[PDB]
Amino acid sequence: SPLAAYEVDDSTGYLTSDVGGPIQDQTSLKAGIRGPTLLEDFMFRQKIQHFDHERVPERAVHARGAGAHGTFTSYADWSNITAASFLNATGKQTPVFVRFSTAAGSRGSADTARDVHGFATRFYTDEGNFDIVGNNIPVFFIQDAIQFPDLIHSVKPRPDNEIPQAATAHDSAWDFFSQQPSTMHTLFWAMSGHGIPRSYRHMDGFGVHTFRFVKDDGSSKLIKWHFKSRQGKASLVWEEAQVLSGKNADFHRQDLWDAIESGNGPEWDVCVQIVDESQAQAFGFDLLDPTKIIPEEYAPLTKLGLLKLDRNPTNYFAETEQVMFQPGHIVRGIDFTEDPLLQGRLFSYLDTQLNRNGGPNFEQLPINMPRVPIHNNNRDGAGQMFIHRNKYPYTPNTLNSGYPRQANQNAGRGFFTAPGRTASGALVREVSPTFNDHWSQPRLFFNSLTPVEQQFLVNAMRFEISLVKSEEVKKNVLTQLNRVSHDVAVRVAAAIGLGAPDADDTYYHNNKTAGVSIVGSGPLPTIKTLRVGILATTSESSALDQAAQLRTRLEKDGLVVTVVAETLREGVDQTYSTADATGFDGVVVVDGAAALFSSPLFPTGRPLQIFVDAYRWGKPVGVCGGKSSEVLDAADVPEDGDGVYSEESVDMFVEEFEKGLATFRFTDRFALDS
Amino acid sequence: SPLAAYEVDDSTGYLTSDVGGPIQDQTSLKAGIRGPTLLEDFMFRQKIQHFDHERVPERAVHARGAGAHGTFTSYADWSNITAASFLNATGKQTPVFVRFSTAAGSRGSADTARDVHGFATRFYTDEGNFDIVGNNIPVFFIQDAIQFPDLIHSVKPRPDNEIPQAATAHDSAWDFFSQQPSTMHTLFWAMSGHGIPRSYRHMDGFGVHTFRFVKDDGSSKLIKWHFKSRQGKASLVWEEAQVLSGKNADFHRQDLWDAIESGNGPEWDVCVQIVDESQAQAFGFDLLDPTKIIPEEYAPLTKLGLLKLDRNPTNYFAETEQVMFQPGHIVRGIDFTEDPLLQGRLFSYLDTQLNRNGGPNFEQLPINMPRVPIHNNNRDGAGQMFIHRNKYPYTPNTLNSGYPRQANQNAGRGFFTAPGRTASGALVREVSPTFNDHWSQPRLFFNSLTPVEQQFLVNAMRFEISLVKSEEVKKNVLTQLNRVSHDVAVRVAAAIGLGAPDADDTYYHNNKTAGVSIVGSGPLPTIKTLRVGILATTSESSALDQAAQLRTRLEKDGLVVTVVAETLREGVDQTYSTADATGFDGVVVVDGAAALFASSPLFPTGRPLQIFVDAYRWGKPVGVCGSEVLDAADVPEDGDGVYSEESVDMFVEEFEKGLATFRFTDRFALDS
Amino acid sequence: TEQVMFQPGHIVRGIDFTEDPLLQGRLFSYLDTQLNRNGGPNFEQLPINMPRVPIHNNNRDGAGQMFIHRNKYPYTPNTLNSGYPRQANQNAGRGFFTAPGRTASGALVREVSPTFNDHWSQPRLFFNSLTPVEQQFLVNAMRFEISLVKSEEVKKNVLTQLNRVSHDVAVRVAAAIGLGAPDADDTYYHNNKTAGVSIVGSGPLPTIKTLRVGILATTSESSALDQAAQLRTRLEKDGLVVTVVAETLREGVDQTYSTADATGFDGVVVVDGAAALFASSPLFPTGRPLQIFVDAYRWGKPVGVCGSEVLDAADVPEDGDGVYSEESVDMFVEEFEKGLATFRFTDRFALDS
Ligand code: HDD
Ligand code: HDD
Ligand SMILES: [Ca+2]
Ligand SMILES: [Ca+2]
Repeated sequence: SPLAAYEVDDSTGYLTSDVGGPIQDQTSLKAGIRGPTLLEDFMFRQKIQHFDHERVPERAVHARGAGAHGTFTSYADWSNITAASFLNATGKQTPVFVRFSTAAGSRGSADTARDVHGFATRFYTDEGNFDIVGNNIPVFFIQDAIQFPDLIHSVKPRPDNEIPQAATAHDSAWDFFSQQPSTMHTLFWAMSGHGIPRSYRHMDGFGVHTFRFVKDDGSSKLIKWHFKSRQGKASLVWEEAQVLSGKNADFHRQDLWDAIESGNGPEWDVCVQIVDESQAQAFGFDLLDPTKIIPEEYAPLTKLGLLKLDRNPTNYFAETEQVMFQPGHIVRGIDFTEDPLLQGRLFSYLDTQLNRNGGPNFEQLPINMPRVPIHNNNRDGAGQMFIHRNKYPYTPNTLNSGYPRQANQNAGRGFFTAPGRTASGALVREVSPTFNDHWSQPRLFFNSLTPVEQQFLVNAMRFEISLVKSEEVKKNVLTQLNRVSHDVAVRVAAAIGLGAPDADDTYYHNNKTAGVSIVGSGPLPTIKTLRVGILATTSESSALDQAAQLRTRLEKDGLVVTVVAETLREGVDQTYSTADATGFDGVVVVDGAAALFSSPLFPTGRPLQIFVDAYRWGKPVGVCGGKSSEVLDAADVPEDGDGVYSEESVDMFVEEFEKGLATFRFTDRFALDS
Repeated sequence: SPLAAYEVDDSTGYLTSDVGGPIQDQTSLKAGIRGPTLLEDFMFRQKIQHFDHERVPERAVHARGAGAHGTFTSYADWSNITAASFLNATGKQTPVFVRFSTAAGSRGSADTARDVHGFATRFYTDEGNFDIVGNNIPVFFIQDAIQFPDLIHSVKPRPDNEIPQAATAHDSAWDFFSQQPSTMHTLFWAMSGHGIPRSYRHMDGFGVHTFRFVKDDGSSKLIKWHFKSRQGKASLVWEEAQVLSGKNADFHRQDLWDAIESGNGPEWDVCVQIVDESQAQAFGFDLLDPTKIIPEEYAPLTKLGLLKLDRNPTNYFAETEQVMFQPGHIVRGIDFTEDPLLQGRLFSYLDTQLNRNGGPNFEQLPINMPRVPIHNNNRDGAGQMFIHRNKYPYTPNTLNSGYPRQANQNAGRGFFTAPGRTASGALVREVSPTFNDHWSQPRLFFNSLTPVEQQFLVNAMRFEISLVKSEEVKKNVLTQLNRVSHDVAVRVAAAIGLGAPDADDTYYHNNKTAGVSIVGSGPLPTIKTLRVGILATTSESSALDQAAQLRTRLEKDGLVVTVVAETLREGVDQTYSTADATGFDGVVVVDGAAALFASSPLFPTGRPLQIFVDAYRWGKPVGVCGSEVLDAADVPEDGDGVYSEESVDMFVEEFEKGLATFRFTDRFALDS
Repeated sequence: TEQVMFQPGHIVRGIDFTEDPLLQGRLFSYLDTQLNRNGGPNFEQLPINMPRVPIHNNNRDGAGQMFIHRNKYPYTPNTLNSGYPRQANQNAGRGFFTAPGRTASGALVREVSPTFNDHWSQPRLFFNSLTPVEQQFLVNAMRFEISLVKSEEVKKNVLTQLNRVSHDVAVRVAAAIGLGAPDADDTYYHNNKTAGVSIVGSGPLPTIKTLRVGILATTSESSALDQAAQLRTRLEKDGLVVTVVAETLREGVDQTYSTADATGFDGVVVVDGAAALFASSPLFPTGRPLQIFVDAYRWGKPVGVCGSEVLDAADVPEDGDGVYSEESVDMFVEEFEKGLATFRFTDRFALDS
């Protein structure tokens, strides 16, 4: 355990104050048995003061989130492309901590809000902490860090009433999007299934920005980070995400926790696209522009190593809440580029920790500490935990023999700015005209989605735009969408009873790019951890027998089985009253239970509703035992439908059903615009 | 008042720094058009620093909530029972600010979580700010403030993984409840419809503690505060609340904002039960015990005045997020009691504002300022907004001519402790044996609910307890429930696959008390603000006509009407895609839309029918204006709260009565 | 040093508070004020504030949380962590307990006990217990401070109070500020004394180790530096801190006249080979060597010459108590060391009539 040294055990012993005096904490000291409480009660005041000051400010963005520890392992010695120590040998291992998050919502908002998602990774390297502060979407809304508060104010709740929570579905957000067309690319990503991932484990991570890899000889190359999930890509459908938000606000954090606890820690290949400095404007856009991806067709991925998360935190506040990432945590071998979005982030993440931590010594929190010695002349500040021996903390000095020594390209493995970097020209507050095409790449993205995937996106837009009250804003939205795709503008316009403006083909094209579609990404490469709900009954001892046999067979392949019945007993995990289709990736009814499909024990129609919801949301569904038509007919589920199963044999049922879990969603169950 | 002076108007003008220098804020200053950002870009740094520091710590409890401004009006000169100046004349008006809230969830959690709810009121009186920091439930979980962090740690999410959000449905909470039986009374309230109110306007407010009214002659009486809703009592059903938590986390704050904007600001009668000091132990329990109510049968309510909320905040953060209530905000004519829960609160609320505000001058925030001058020798501290002219801020002084003067019972209308209060005995960390009955009052409360209401409470317990992993915790919970009621313990245990322990009759009894039932409180006294969803279609011009006709008729009665159809157009407010039954108090299908109730790319499969079916299942009044539909929905034509007409005027008379009835509880199954 | 955060609330079993209303309120203040200094609630985790025994409690979170707590059920009463941490009290776990004999009774009052009302008799007790020159120093401190008070009204109010302690004090202080003392008011006068409160009457110092001796010398005489060095050897062996002062630094010289002052020494010795300096240089301000000797004398310190027209130049009587003049190194050291123990020669200070 990485932070063992800082752990506090309270599995034995007597209660003490923070200064080690044994005390009690259950009754206040009073003047008489029915008397007033005394000011001299220090036991009361120390305990309540602590409680009164437990909270710290939530993160200004990405407030809602969850973390875990793991390991990164290098696949090679990468000295040919970078000086980075953590990448300098085959099999070299570095501890990591990753936090995943939504972006807009406060603490306590729902995991399954439609949003961009954070994917922030710390590498505790032998040459310092290196953070990659990424998202699950490869492009960002805006092209200059200075616009960040405008973006965030617009998508956060309206500031008179603080409504709506964790949602872009309101006037101000769509007003900003329509007035600031740079937003289109990330908007199209967020309106796709990427806005509602099935789990943190089923999404990728992106650094977003172009960075540099820098070799010990000072030469550099431009890179993009892509963490490719070994679990596959998967999304919720919108209606499902909505119900989930209410039934289980903690869905993603629970999923991550459970996967780690079961020995199924999630994995990513940590990859880069690498290109030459000379290619900054070779691909049809500017590599300094964070609203653009490099299509995989122009630059393939190099797999650098393996990321695995395999240990849950011990105390969430101490580790997950207090972790303070910074793109300023950089190491020798890596450098920045002149992406004006990146440039401004460097400032913000150092400054914002003062707010969260309330003092300048936030790097001393166990979770933020490096795993190597610290030698500098930083001193004092509130919460100072070190006792510095060096009483001459200035450079240059002779009284401490010139120590600490300066580190740079030539001595002490110092960080150094890529020495080939230059600047030229007037000092300006001007936008590069190379940043000006806001629409071709959103269109490239939309073109790369399958037909049913494009429908889902259009439906997300119809959902949100329909909730915009201002007809002017709605009209301005259609103006921007129409620049990406006339068809999209027409189909969205239809839901809101406006007309799309006439086609404007300046940025239309039919090009496609690999690796961005969820629905087209193939069956999941593993079904371990997926959830199967077996709907059963206590009326029939045969229903519970089938359920037990099924459980045994599914659990063997690492599926997480929940048997549902009217009441709990041995072998039944959940009651119908607490069960919901959003709790499962697949739903099986045992034919012993056919009769269920009114009780004081659950709402009217609940068992059927679970099956029907599962079907409507595209999940694999079936009946096990041999008698199926009663259940399937009651549900209106066709017996020959794709992803609908019926077998007497447990072994045979499970083999078919398991293919359906891998396929994950049966998209033919969703209507398309004609 | 101190608020208008601090309002900032940005509807015209050029962008400036915080020091008034005109600037831009859209592009960073760079060394060349594709170059690095410059450190000398002060426009960038001031803007991003402000953004970086926007957040403040959320409240330690009641982090999720919403506020409004209003007025309190006194009904009489109450000098006969209290010296309090805000109650000293018929018609005397005092501005107020109220914040409502849940209790356990963090600031972005759903309004409709099952919880105790806060109801905190500030009266900006002419003798200082007076706060009554209350809840929608009259009793609290614990009997000593020192246990507050134990309660809160147990109910809040498990601290290794921070799961679950805004919910008592987990092991630790039920472990605490079953180990600390004082919790039983508040537990039964929170497991009732009181844990899931229909709105902030449809719940009452309670001070919880016994306080004193003190007269200018020094005599005192014991009081309980009860804010009685003029809107009536109403709850959601649990399944509804769960769906609402996902479809509209902002449901209660939205409901409050909308009511105020439409000129339907909610009202309460501010009442007290008043009893003599001699009655502290006269009613069969201790009035110092915050887990106990005084039954209305023993002490009727006196109406003191009218509380109305009628103006929304201008900036949520500055007013609602920053309001810092304290029970230590007391005025002459009120005093504390030796309730060990109240006692410790007085410490906590002063201290915790240091955490939220980051400095000691939090009473200077406009929302926290009083409406009368301030004279004291408090000085300096971070964020000091005053420039004090008195250069001799110590007492006693001659250099400032002995000012400010000390105020007390005799001089300057000072606050004074009720002079009859005494203390006697050993200095002890002991619980009074008078506090020891943890079970009789929860039973009193349970007995006072209707059968269906009792069933909802059993079902809420079945739901939560079935989620507790630990078999030993579940057994311990049954032990405690059994001491309140054997029948509750039997019926709860049936769902969780355990046997209830044998009846222990020590605290059983069959007494009832008035005014605690929601289902029993009769029809709503008003239907203004209630929501009607009219389900229509763009496919038939008739359907849209019917909807428009119903709309004009319902709207005249102060009902909020939403016409729902496949796509938006003139006449249509919402699409089926965004519509849910949780958005309505009543649902009407116009028969021209019959066809929708048997696929489209414009909405999920079965959505129109599901809205009607959910609405019915949740006990709402439902109707068809103009057989196909009710049959599709499995809704019996003869059922109460089911309306079938052709005549719009008649439909309206009948449906409006159903909205007052509010819920049709006969649609919910009972235990055998 | 800067971060240590003391509290009278840091108490242990076997000690308890009393109902002293000054102590009572301090208990509140020291806990609260650490929030201001530390900027967060985890100030007891600063290394200087940490205890030297394990900590077991349910305090959690807060800005600057440096622990990682393993108990995931931090509430009492619990079964999920087996009831740990356990309550400590008089009969379990060596808990702190309030003295069980303590009681309270009566009205809840904002009243001062009448037993507190005598504000003047103990001030008089203290004053009575000081030696005559000690009483003079105190009168002179008050003369100094009160003479700086602008308000005539405050000065008169001050004399009123001083007079309730001692009419003589009020008379002598009044003399310096040009007002008349009010008439004697003997309510609280008495002649009683108490042991252990006087500094001057507390006897010679029990040790002279650490005390500072300034040896004023010259670079112009090799004899002067020789004498200095010889004294140094002797004095240093007795634990005294010796500083040889001359016009410029060099081997054996610690401090120039320019940076030297009498406040830097408990005793001052002139090596007679340096008599010339005591009679202008760009190396120190005019008359510096003499001024040091003169200040040391006027402030009551043991002063000496080792090798006596210096004493004339300094107007110091050869026969005065705590004035030394010997050519014998050993004899001088011996006598001068007795002077350092005596510490101050109080006969050098003028007294009121
Ligand atoms: C100049 C302001 C600014 C800009 C332009 C961005 N961010 Fe940021 N980000 C912040 C300012 C910020 C912040 C206010 O500084 C936060 C809040 C808490 C923190 O540590 O930094 C933050 C938090 C934060 C987190 C949560 C980290 C955690 O889990 O603790 C993630 C994943 C990101 N951001 C990712 C991004 C990505 C992928 C961006 C576009 C490429 C981006 N941010 C642009
Ligand atoms: C000793 C600790 C303690 C105890 C025993 C209680 N509370 Fe409390 N309460 C707090 C400590 C606290 C607090 C930590 O001090 C809060 C958090 C933010 C604040 O201003 O005070 C608070 C917040 C708070 C709020 C939110 C006020 C707002 O909207 O800003 C309400 C309505 C209540 N409480 C009501 C109660 C009631 C009805 C209680 C039982 C009779 C109660 N509290 C017991
Ligand atoms: Ca808005
Ligand atoms: Ca738990």
